[PDB]
Amino acid sequence: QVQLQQSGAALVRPGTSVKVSCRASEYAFTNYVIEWVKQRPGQGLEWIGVINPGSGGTNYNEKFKGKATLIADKSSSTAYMQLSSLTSDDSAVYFCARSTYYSGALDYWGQGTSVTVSSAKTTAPSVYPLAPVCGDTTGSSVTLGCLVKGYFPEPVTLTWNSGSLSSGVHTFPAVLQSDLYTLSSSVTVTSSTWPSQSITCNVAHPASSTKVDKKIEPR
Amino acid sequence: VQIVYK
Amino acid sequence: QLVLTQSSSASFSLGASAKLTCTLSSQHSTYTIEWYQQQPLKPPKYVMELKKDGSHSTGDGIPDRFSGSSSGADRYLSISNIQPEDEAIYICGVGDTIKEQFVYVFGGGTKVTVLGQPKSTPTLTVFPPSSEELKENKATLVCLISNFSPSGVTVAWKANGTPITQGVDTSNPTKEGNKFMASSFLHLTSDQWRSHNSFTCQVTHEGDTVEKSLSPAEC
Ligand SMILES: [N+]
Repeated sequence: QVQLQQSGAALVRPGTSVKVSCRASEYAFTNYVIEWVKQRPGQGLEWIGVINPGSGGTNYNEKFKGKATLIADKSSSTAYMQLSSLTSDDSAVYFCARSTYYSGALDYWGQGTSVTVSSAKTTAPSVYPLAPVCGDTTGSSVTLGCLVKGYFPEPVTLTWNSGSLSSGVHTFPAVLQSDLYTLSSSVTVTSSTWPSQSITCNVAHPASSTKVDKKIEPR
Repeated sequence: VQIVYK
Repeated sequence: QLVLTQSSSASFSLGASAKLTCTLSSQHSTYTIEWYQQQPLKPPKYVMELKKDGSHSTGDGIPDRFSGSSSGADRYLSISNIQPEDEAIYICGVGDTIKEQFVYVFGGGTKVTVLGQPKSTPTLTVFPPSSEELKENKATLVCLISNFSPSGVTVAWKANGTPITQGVDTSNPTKEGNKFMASSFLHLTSDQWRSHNSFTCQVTHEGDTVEKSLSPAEC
C-alpha cells in the first residue's frame, strides 16, 4: 500500500503560521514529487504547488506565492507546507498527494489536514435534559434526549447511565452556529424502563475540565 | 504542446 | 488561459450509463487531462489519465465500468452500469509548463447523483424545549433524523404549518452504521414556543416526506 500520512486537525488564531506534515511510506520518495491541494469547506479543489524532494525544486500557483512555503526532508521521507499570516480565508482541508516528474496525475493522496483559523474562545456547554412532550409517552418504547448547547472547541464525550445504556443510543455530530457547537443524543428504552428507572446523560468537555450529569425527569 | 516538468 | 469547463452536476439511474464532459480551453485542444472522484468527506481518488486520442490508464482500484474518450477539446468520463459507490463529485485536472513554471488546474467539478438506490426512510425524533431552558427565556426545538440511506435529505421547520427559517442550524448527514444521521435545531424565545399551536420538523428523502409535529398544549 502506497500511503501519505499528514499531521492532525489544527485550530490556530488569525495572524499565526501553521506547519502541516506529509510522511510518505512504501514507495521511493525521490522518484516522485509532492503536490499540495487546498479545499475550503463547500468548494472545489484549488492547487497550491509542488515540491521535488530529489531536487528541492518548487512550483506554485501564483495566488499562494506569499502564503505557502513547501519543503521536503529526504532523510525523514517527509514533506511540509508552511502557511503564514493566516486569515479566515486560509481555513480549509489541505491535502498532500504524489505525482510523477513528467505527468499530471495526483495518483495517491494524503488523508488531509483541517486547518481552522478562528478567534472563538473556550466555552463549557449548557446541558439540558430532553423529555418527550406528553403525546410521545404513550408508546411501547420511549426516547429521551440531551441537548449540549454552545460549547467550544470540540469534542464533548456523552454517555447514558455512565455507559450502562449503550444500545438504542444515537449521538449526533455537532452543528456550528457563530463559533459555538451544539449537539444532541437520544436513548430509546422500553416504556416500562422510564421513568420507573433513572436515566442520566453524562456530558464531559475536556477543554473546560467540566462534566455535567443531567437526570431526565418527566415534563 | 503540453509540457510537464517538476 | 488554461481552463477546464465541466458539464452541469447531473443525475443517473442505478445501473444506467453516464457521460461527463470536461472541455479544454480552445488552444489546449491536444492536452492530456486526469479525472478524480471525491466521495462524501473522503480525499479525492485518481480515476484516470485521458489523452487527445481517447486512450486512458486508470488508477488503483477503479473498476472497468469507468472508461474515457475524446473529441477535439472535449474529454469524456463514461460510467457503465452506474453504482451507488459512483455517487461523487468528478473533477478534471490538467498540467502544463509555461515559463519552466509548472501549473496544475482543476475544473469546478460535476456532482453526480445516483437515483433509485436502496432506500431506508428517515426516523424523526423531535424534542420540545426543556423547563430549565424555558426559564432562561429561550427554546431550542431538536429534530433528530436517523436510519436513512442514501444520505440526501432536506429539513424544513414549520410554525402553525407556515415556514420558519430564522434560527435554524441543520447538520450535514454523517455515517451511522450502514445508514446516515442528521440533526436540526430551531432557536426560539420562550414566548415564540408558548404563543404557537404547533411546530413541524419536515424531512425530504428520495421523493418522500416525513414529518413530526409537537405542541406546547396540554394532553
Ligand atoms: N457532465
